[PDB]
Amino acid sequence: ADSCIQFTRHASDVLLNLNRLRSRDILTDVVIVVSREQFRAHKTVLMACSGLFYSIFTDQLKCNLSVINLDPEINPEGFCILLDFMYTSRLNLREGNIMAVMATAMYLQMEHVVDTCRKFIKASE
Amino acid sequence: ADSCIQFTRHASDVLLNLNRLRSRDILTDVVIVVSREQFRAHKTVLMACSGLFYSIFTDQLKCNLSVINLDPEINPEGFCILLDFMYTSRLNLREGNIMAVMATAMYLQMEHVVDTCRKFIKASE
Amino acid sequence: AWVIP
Amino acid sequence: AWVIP
Ligand SMILES: CCNc1c(C)c(=O)n(C)c2ccc(Nc3ccnc(Cl)c3C#N)cc12
Ligand SMILES: CCNc1c(C)c(=O)n(C)c2ccc(Nc3ccnc(Cl)c3C#N)cc12
Ligand SMILES: [Cl-]
Ligand SMILES: [Cl-]
Repeated sequence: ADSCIQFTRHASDVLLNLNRLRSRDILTDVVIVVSREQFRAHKTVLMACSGLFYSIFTDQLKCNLSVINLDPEINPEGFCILLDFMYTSRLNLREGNIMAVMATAMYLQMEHVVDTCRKFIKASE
Repeated sequence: ADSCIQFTRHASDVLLNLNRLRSRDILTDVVIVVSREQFRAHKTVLMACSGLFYSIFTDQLKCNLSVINLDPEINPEGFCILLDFMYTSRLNLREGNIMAVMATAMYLQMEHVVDTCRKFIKASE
Repeated sequence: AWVIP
Repeated sequence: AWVIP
């Protein structure tokens, strides 16, 4: 209906609680493996944030996997930074990690992150 | 880190995608039964929005149930309105549904919704 | 909070 | 969008 009222902080409060569930390992249903590192997460949050995970978990066979192995070129710290961004809206972008974050965001199909990485790199040229 | 940048629309965009997954029945993992009506949802979104579902799905036995039956006094339309609010931040509050929405929000432990229902009722007294 | 969206 | 939170 068009007569709805809206609670401004709702989406942010939901994301905060999803991050609290992730921190406590509650109802996490997939482990993402990035070389030697493992990251537990919720498939729905991954799909909601990434074109790659949206494609993976809508596949009729991959939707049922409990472990997903990423390409060995993917940097675990870059993945960790992006996983934290998925669950908090905050991206820890630094001179020392920007190339890895951008490469990981291109692989994960997270265009908005790729765009801000490109802008930050271009400003330092 | 304290040097993060933030994408303002991220939380809202995540919630929009969770609602699209719900509409398409993708990765839904529980059916909530409210008298004769059934509602498919994601357990993590329910927990992130409701004190009752947070308690239910953190219980070591109930976390594994695929069906949850609500109290027979709960109005299905009231539940539907609140489930839509969980997934969109929009509450379809109307003169004809406010008492049922408020009763359902009290049962679901959604205080912010209870508070706005009380304010709207008080304004019409 | 609440607003008219 | 991006901002300093
Ligand atoms: C199909 C477009 N790829 C994406 C790109 C290219 C992208 O940059 N981002 C950030 C994205 C985020 C979420 C999603 N996920 C969804 C997009 C559309 N619809 C649904 Cl249900 C989901 C989910 N879950 C996709 C992308
Ligand atoms: C414990 C406080 N009850 C709640 C009340 C009374 C309430 O009014 N609301 C809206 C709520 C929303 C989410 C949640 N869910 C969480 C609250 C705190 N921590 C986590 Cl991990 C979750 C999740 N998932 C609880 C409540
Ligand atoms: Cl597997
Ligand atoms: Cl069951």
